[PDB]
Amino acid sequence: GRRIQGQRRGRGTSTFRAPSHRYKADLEHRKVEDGDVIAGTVVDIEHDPARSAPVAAVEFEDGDRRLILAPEGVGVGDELQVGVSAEIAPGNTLPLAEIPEGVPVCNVESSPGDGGKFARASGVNAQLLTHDRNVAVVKLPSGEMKRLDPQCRATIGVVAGGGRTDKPFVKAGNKHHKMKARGTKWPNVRGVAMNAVDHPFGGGGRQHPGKPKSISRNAPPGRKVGDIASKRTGRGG
Amino acid sequence: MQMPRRFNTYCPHCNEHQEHEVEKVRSGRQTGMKWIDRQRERNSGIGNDGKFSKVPGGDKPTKKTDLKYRCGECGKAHLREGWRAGRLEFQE
Amino acid sequence: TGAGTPSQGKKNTTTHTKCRRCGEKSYHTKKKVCSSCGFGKSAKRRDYEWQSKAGE
Amino acid sequence: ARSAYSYIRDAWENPGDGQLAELQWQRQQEWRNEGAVERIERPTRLDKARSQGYKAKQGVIVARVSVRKGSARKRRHKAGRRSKRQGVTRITRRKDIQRVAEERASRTFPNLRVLNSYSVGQDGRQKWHEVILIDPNHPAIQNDDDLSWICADDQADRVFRGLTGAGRRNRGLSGKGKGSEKTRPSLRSNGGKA
RNA sequence: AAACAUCUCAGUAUCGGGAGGAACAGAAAACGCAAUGUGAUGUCGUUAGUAACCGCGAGUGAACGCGAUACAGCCCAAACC
RNA sequence: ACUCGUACGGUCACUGAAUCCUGCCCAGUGCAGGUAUCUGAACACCUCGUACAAGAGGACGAAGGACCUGUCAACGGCGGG
RNA sequence: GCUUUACUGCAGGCUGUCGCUGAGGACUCUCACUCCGGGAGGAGGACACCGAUAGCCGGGCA
Ligand SMILES: [Cl-]
Ligand SMILES: [Cl-]
Ligand SMILES: [Cl-]
Ligand SMILES: [Cl-]
Ligand SMILES: [K+]
Ligand SMILES: [Mg+2]
Ligand SMILES: [Mg+2]
Ligand SMILES: [Mg+2]
Ligand SMILES: [Mg+2]
Ligand SMILES: [Mg+2]
Ligand SMILES: [Mg+2]
Ligand SMILES: [Mg+2]
Ligand SMILES: [Mg+2]
Ligand SMILES: [Mg+2]
Ligand SMILES: [Mg+2]
Ligand SMILES: [Mg+2]
Ligand SMILES: [Mg+2]
Ligand SMILES: [Mg+2]
Ligand SMILES: [Mg+2]
Ligand SMILES: [Mg+2]
Ligand SMILES: [Mg+2]
Ligand SMILES: [Mg+2]
Ligand code: NA
Ligand code: NA
Ligand code: NA
Ligand code: NA
Ligand code: NA
Ligand code: NA
Ligand code: NA
Ligand code: NA
Ligand SMILES: [Sr+2]
Ligand SMILES: [Sr+2]
Ligand SMILES: [Sr+2]
Ligand SMILES: [Sr+2]
Ligand SMILES: [Sr+2]
Ligand SMILES: [Sr+2]
Ligand SMILES: [Sr+2]
Ligand SMILES: [Sr+2]
Ligand SMILES: [Sr+2]
Ligand SMILES: [Sr+2]
Ligand SMILES: [Sr+2]
Ligand SMILES: [Sr+2]
Ligand SMILES: [Sr+2]
Ligand SMILES: [Sr+2]
Ligand SMILES: [Sr+2]
Ligand SMILES: [Sr+2]
Repeated sequence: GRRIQGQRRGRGTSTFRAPSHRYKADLEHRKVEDGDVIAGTVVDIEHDPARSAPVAAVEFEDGDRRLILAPEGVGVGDELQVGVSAEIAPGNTLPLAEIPEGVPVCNVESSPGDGGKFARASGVNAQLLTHDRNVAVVKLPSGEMKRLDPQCRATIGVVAGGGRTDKPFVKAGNKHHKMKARGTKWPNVRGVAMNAVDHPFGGGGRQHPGKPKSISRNAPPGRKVGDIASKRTGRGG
Repeated sequence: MQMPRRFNTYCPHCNEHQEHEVEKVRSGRQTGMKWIDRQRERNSGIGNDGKFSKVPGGDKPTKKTDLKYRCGECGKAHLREGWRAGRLEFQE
Repeated sequence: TGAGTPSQGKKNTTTHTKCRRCGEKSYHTKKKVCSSCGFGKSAKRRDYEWQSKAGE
Repeated sequence: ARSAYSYIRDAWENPGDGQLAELQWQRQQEWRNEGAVERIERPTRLDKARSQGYKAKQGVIVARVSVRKGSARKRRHKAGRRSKRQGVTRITRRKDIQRVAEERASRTFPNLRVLNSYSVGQDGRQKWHEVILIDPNHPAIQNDDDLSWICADDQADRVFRGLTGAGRRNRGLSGKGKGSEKTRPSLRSNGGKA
């Protein structure tokens, strides 16, 4: 047949690319030698095209102006700190080791110094649970217990923009506008609605997959469609 | 059908009638060193392998008698044509 | 709109132009590659054995 | 008595044992951080180089080249093929890696000509070979009674036509009798069945 | 191959790289008319549709030798300096 | 490529606004989990065979399968007496 | 052209084995190799990646 859409994506053609030239900036934590004597002042609050959430422009002591992954409750004028000694308040960044247990955190690093990998989406947050000299246990937004290096840096508080998902798009035109700001091909044509040549579920008098949807993990690209290696399906049980 | 285990008949070796013992031919084990074996390895590779990609044919409803006839005095055996027989059980 | 006559009216783009290297009107001014001699694509001259009968 | 050279030689018969083993473990670390073709002032295997024609003289260059280990890097047929011509994985190329190496080296030094080459080891993902190249335009060489032959016009780009030692071996030209019916005088002249 | 998959068409078409006036080969770790014999290498005639291969099907297919053409043999590495 | 993205994410699919609802079936097929025992290739190992080798057999045994479980808003099914 | 539990194969994924590959049926270590870090250094580690092969699945493709 013909390659399915999932395969067209990989080529990374314009239709499937993110409007990168239009994106503002990479929100990775600042790099500090040591000391924590790094403080800056929130100079402005801005909209981040890539995440549909606000971001804060900060001016640091040494003269470095950079956008930051802002938590809820940060405003112009406020002073932020980043370092091992940094104060324990919303908007500040410091290694988990220095963070008191039971404190909601965001933009958590996977590997100390990477700049932040976890909990960066609208109104989300990780929960620092256990401390140690060898392992900092964090509970991620998905509910998973992650064992991390206490040396991994993070930002106190939850990410700004919470609740974004609570309101419906109501109309296609709204989805449209959001989708245009992402690396995504939209709208979506169902497999069952295409010709046999275009998808494993195409063909047939009436629409219906002529096969079970739960596909094996070992399925090759082009065949791995439907419910991938589902451990189960439905709502029952 | 029934079949005597031993009986008097012609032994093409002694060139005279003598008692013989009848036995079903047991299949001899292969060595894997015959020419055909070397051709299979030589000619089998990527893709289809011609004749070496075919598989065991079918079966006939009844098979023919497959027997050995052993002379009771010279110890040598001879073969005879077989005849279709659903079953062949020896008497004694 | 028909793909024939009506769609021919929209054709006013310039693509193939006289090539600096070979003189043919085959220099694609947008790709900056000559479809005839290969200028802009290769230092060597564009050639192929299929441009003639096999035994000739 | 034994030459000093013989010792270098004897060490390389078992590059996995003795001091050489430790030298390779060290070197390869550096090599892995070098380019595809690195020119070097002195052959790693002096005996072999000299034996192949090397000389400490002007116009004689030596370069180490690394190449990816394994079989062919082939693309599956996009058009219809009979099972026979559908293979993709276990298919290997017809030139050995040493030959690929000699050619890359010669491309890096367009004006030089491949004299010979030899192996200097490998790890699990690549192989290294050192190549001796000669400057056919340098008078120090145009006058050498042992190398001026490589200055002739017909020796130009010799490596690209299989005129190398590795070239000739890989073309099945070793044997002078049985088995070379389709290799001599050339693969092409024999319809390409060798 | 009266289908077709091994095989065939064929190492052909076509593609990448490269030299010359011609290229390539070439002075035996050869041959093995087994010899008290031949003596670098091309090529031409023959050996021969022979040996060999092959759903042992269709088809594919040499070599040594011999008669010719032309002939030509040498240089390193190491030992010792 | 997705991605200056990180589960309030984005990938793969089904249904197709709101409203009131969405029953029964895990035997077969699919996916997934488990698995005492069974079955399960090659390398290495052992025995026989060969002054070697081909080869035969053995021991061990991964995923997989047998077997068990979960799962239908998974493919689908919901009859005759 | 299309389909599939048609025939035969081919990609691809899973899995064992050999090489990469080191020291003291379960274990420690560091030195290759990998990843994080501007750097120091940190994490991992003879695994993983990669080459080879073997078994399984395999209309995704011929
Ligand atoms: Cl969305
Ligand atoms: Cl019988
Ligand atoms: Cl060259
Ligand atoms: Cl002779
Ligand atoms: K064919
Ligand atoms: Mg960022
Ligand atoms: Mg768009
Ligand atoms: Mg749709
Ligand atoms: Mg339709
Ligand atoms: Mg399809
Ligand atoms: Mg439907
Ligand atoms: Mg001399
Ligand atoms: Mg010729
Ligand atoms: Mg035919
Ligand atoms: Mg062939
Ligand atoms: Mg036939
Ligand atoms: Mg042929
Ligand atoms: Mg011969
Ligand atoms: Mg519908
Ligand atoms: Mg509809
Ligand atoms: Mg990196
Ligand atoms: Mg097909
Ligand atoms: Na063969
Ligand atoms: Na060159
Ligand atoms: Na025909
Ligand atoms: Na036909
Ligand atoms: Na055949
Ligand atoms: Na004679
Ligand atoms: Na069921
Ligand atoms: Na058609
Ligand atoms: Sr980043
Ligand atoms: Sr970065
Ligand atoms: Sr369908
Ligand atoms: Sr239910
Ligand atoms: Sr073969
Ligand atoms: Sr095969
Ligand atoms: Sr039958
Ligand atoms: Sr229209
Ligand atoms: Sr019109
Ligand atoms: Sr126009
Ligand atoms: Sr170009
Ligand atoms: Sr050309
Ligand atoms: Sr040239
Ligand atoms: Sr002569
Ligand atoms: Sr509805
Ligand atoms: Sr089931």
